[PDB]
Amino acid sequence: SDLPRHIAVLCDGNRRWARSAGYDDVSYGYRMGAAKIAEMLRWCHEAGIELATVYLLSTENLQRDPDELAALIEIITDVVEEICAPANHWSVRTVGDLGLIGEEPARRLRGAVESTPEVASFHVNVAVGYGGRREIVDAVRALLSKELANGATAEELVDAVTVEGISENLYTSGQPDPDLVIRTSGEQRLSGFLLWQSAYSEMWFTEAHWPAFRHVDFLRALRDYSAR
Amino acid sequence: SDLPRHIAVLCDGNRRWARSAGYDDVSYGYRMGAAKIAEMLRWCHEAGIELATVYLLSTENLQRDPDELAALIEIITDVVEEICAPANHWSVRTVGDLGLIGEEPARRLRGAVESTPEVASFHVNVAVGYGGRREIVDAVRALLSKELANGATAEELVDAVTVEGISENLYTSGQPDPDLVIRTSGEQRLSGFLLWQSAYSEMWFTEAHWPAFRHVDFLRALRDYSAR
Ligand SMILES: CC(C)=CCC/C(C)=C/CC/C(C)=C/COP(=O)(O)OP(=O)(O)O
Repeated sequence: SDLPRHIAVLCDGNRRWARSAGYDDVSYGYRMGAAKIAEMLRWCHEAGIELATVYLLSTENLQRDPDELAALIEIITDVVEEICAPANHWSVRTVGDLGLIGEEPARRLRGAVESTPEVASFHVNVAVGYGGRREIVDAVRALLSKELANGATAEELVDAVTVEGISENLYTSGQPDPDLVIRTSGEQRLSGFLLWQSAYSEMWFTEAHWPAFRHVDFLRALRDYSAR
Repeated sequence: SDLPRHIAVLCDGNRRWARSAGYDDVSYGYRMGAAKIAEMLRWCHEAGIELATVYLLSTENLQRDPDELAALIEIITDVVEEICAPANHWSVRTVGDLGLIGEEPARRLRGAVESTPEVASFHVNVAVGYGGRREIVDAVRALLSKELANGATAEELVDAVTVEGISENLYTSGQPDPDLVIRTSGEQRLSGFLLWQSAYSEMWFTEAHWPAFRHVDFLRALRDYSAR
């Protein structure tokens, strides 16, 4: 009630944090961000949040220097393997397109996520190779494919698309929409993250870069959410 | 001046403003809010903003009391008739479904908007009977119907949908996406307003209720945007 069912987190500021700290290698920032993802998910679970979505890799991110992108993707893969650790008993789902990150990372991520239970008290979505407008397009495509496979005419395809039909074909099919979306780094935008799903979400902003995010920042987010 | 090309405004807090100011009849908030809409649009025009979208009526707002809704719809009709006054020489477009507001108001709104020039220095979108997810669905339907008209087979329709195709079939077809979205009354959500189009918009919030929104606040918004 006063607590979000589903919290979504956009983890901005990793490179800026590394520069501010005087590191020449921005992977120091991503590594600390990775540590904070692990912490944040523990906080959500213990607070009684049912589902958390973390934005690990956007389609924008994939346009980066090959070598920096490679190291980032390795960090992300370690993050997901950590999220999927058996002792957590968290149910994990990928949100996005693993066809974009390389086959070795994709195999590692898929394997980790597939090892987690379907039914659990806490669920984690890891958004990797994700874009919100793209997700909608792919939802519509999936919807139309199913209708065609079940014998729809071209004319019937034209009318088959509905709000509920799109919702049911997103990556987040069958999950509650995010109640609270957290963005860091003073960035006051959505950047298409869970675009369809977050239409009615509460937004909460901090100036802190993601690697600098603290448990008390999480407490403030929940406090503010409850107050609203 | 780094001005937004397109500013979108969610005019929240009208009834809360009225109650706080000791008005027993909260419809009065809508009348003060209507006066402020005209003034905001003047400020936008004078500042050199090319396009402004104002949120006048959501599909959800139609769930209100008949007396309150009746007043609100008449007030909205007045607002639009003012926006469309020939002395303004503003180009106006309806964003939403006028079939949701009743035949007689719909007739008046359409007449007013149709009377405005296609070409002008300042453009205003009036969002009436609008929902963001519905807009996307209707854009996809429009897109598919056009492909079918051009002779596409059902097999071909399944893969006809693209990001660009959806954008070109929204109410805002041919317009730039919003650069800045303003919401009042301390409300930190988008409520599906220009859902697709505002994926990458800057969000700006004030605690001021809409009827209390002043030019100094507008300048703050532009200052904060320029500083993003
Ligand atoms: C003349 C004048 C001042 C007209 C404006 C009056 C009016 C109805 C403003 C509402 C704008 C708005 C923020 C809608 C979104 O609320 P929502 O109910 O659709 O969604 P929500 O529940 O998340 O807020």
